[PDB]
Amino acid sequence: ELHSLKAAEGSRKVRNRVGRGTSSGNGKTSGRGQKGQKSRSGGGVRPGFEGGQTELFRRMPKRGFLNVNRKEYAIVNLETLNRLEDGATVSAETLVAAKIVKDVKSGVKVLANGELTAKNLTVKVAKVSAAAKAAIEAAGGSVEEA
Amino acid sequence: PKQKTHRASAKRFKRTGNGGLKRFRAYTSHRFHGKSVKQRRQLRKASMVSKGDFKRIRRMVATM
Amino acid sequence: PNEGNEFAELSARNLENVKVTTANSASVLDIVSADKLLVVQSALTQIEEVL
RNA sequence: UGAAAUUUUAGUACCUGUGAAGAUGCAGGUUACCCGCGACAGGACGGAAAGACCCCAUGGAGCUUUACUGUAGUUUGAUAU
RNA sequence: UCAAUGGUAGGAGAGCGUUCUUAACCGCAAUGAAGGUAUACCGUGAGGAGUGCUGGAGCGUUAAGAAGUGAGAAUGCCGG
RNA sequence: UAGCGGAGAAAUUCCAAACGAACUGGGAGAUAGCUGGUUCUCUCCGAAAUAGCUUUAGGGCUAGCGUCGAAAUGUAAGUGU
RNA sequence: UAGUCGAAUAACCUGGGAAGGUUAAUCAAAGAGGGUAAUAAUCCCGUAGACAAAAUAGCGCUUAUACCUAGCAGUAUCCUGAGUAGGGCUGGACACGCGAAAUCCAGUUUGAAUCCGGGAGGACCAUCUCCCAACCCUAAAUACUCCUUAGUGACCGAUAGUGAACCAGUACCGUGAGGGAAAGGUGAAAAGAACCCCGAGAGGGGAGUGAAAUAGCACCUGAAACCGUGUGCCUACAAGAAGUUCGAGCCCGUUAAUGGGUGAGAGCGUGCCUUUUGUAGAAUGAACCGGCGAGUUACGUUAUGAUGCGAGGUUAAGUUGAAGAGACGGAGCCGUAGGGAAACCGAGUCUGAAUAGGGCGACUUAGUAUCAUGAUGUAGACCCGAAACCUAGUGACCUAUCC
RNA sequence: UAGCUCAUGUAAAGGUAACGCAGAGAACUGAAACAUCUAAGUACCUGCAGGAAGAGAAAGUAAAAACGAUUUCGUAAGUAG
Repeated sequence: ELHSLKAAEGSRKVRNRVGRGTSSGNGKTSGRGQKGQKSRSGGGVRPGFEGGQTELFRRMPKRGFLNVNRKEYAIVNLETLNRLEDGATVSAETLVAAKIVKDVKSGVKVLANGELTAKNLTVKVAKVSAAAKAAIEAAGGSVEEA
Repeated sequence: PKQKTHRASAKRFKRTGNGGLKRFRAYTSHRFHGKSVKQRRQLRKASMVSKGDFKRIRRMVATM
Repeated sequence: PNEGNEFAELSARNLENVKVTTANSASVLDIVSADKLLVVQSALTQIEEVL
């Protein structure tokens, strides 16, 4: 197509040459109307501004300190167990060798949501919810948490 | 370089996925004499953020 | 080939239409440029191996 | 012999009105051969002077003070010498 | 066929022209490129070529990309 | 004798055709809710000049007021009579 | 650090000149590029390759030498880094603004233990982990170029590009610190106009020159404002944003066209810009003409599309390589359930005695990556703009003081 | 002894493109003003160095088996604070 290079839709359109001419104009104005703090250079206006009044967020109470020892388990559905059958010893090796999520929060967890297609018992976990322990442990599972 | 998240604004707010933000109540810290018995019954909890306001979210409370 | 022929290749730059290329030459400015080309018949393991 | 300031260009009259509310240029009406030349100042809100009067700017300087913060400096006490 | 088409700040869409684009496509050029000039054509517009003349070296196509990119106007500036 | 300074028969007087804060270089294209400027062509649609707050009143922030796109059309709401 | 060799062509047409057009032929590690009176592969420089340096500054390899190190069990006691750690106060840095404040480094003061030791583990007290300061040196991967070339350009073409293509930091200003300009092009080749005539001279005019003399020394090309000279029509009873529209009459004949140039006369007609509620303006501003002269990109987010694949998309940095591409590189990042401050729980979760209600939740159904466009945010961030602030430096010949 | 004299050793004074290190070190800004902060320990200034400099060998990090001097880049990520 090097004889007659052509472009398709959507990827291209004119970058709006704003600030020349008579038709769109916008160099006389740039959409703006003169004689105001809006009407000047810089674009200098802070976003959160109640007109010198304190802002919405500035009226907020200081709520809840944060546990430095906050740690989770990169929780997956049981719908990926619907993908893989059985994958005996369902573990992090099945998880990241399944390439579901690779950078994980150390353990693993499934939902009770997702379906009981799997058959294997020896699911190696750190912590699965007891709602899902009802599902798989009532559905031919064994608990191997950590 | 990056766009700096305001960490104290993040300490003001907490937003949900597929939904709005939770805003804790005003008035609820400093005096409690003149605020009513019913306002004590009800203003421990609080409602959500606005709709036509708060669009100055962008993007001062980015990705927290 | 990808063993690097050398005789049209240390030459034929004065042959005004000759474009010395390998499997390590692939672009669209490679091929849409000339549109007309000769092949070394190792083109399975010179084409398929990633493609 | 030979410049300066100067300005949308203009073959640029008068009255009475009108009008960002005082007309050369507009409406109505009047008088005026065409082009000059020497002197004069009523206009052309004449120039030259982004008002030095007043006002404003979250404007700045300078000054004053028992403004508030300070600073040096002055004077205690501790303490190594 | 019917209906619509005053329009400023506003917002949307689309197109023109300049220059560089190795690209190609593919020519012009001393019998005259570019550029200038007159021109009583065309194109809704921006704009486009025809001829006469100057003029004696680069320019045009197409299509697409990329842009220090579309000129009155500011005590704009510089030069006359 | 040199600028946070100097000089001073003292006015705020001068410090090289010249000063209530000198001149030169850098910070630093200081900054400027205030002035001016903004350049090719067309089509379509089409304003506000208000409420509330505000060291705010010649400025912002919402809301009312336009435009385009998308999701259905609260199963019609809209708008008349 | 001197350079050396280095291939491959002829004619015709045109023109002042061929490399241009035309006819043919060659070459091949050289059809990069530049000159040549006009565009060259074969005309030349060159180019690709292939050789060349004594002195020249080096780099690198081999050689014994150019010298100080090892393991090892046991533990007589010593050693192991004293005003040192520390403690007080005052500081500062560490993200750390005295704070719960770590930890380090200062001043000042006080002052250990020392191997059964001592230190750290964000006040701190025990258990555990690690280490051994208070002695000294350490290449490498990194930062930046005045410089030396080899160079490359979707750099730029004489207001640009360095202030400076030009004898530029020049002229010039100012005592000084400082500032700071303007300007390149004849023709291929000066072949630069012999001579002759006018003219005081210059300058002209003939001749001749050259392809060309409107080509004649600031010389290619030559607008534009300005001044002209000629030209067809009209105007010396007229008081106009200087116009239309119609048009008497005249003149001329064209991007061959229901031609043009006029224009008496006659109708109706308040220049352009910013601001404003409204300016025709006696509201600004513009002498004119030409040139320059202003919404970007760096990175980030959001929105909208385009494409790709899809609960799977995605490689960053880097490596490779021609500043190629491709390929490698999965480190990491996005989505793939949230609820609650948190403990935690979990398709439910929190709130609440509630399993009551309410709250957010799958119900409530796909994104990811890239591009592109708009807006965003840090960057002077659409520009033009002060009076200002501080640092560094210069200055007593004006003038004031003093000797 | 001070002090003085002689002799020997560029040593070494000095010129320096940019980068570095170390000391000394602001303001303007912005925070809609501003006294906290920021700007930045950046502008400047002085000294010390080389081709690079510093840089460095745990009196380290971390928190479980967890490694084993530094340095640069990406990440973590504007995450913790």
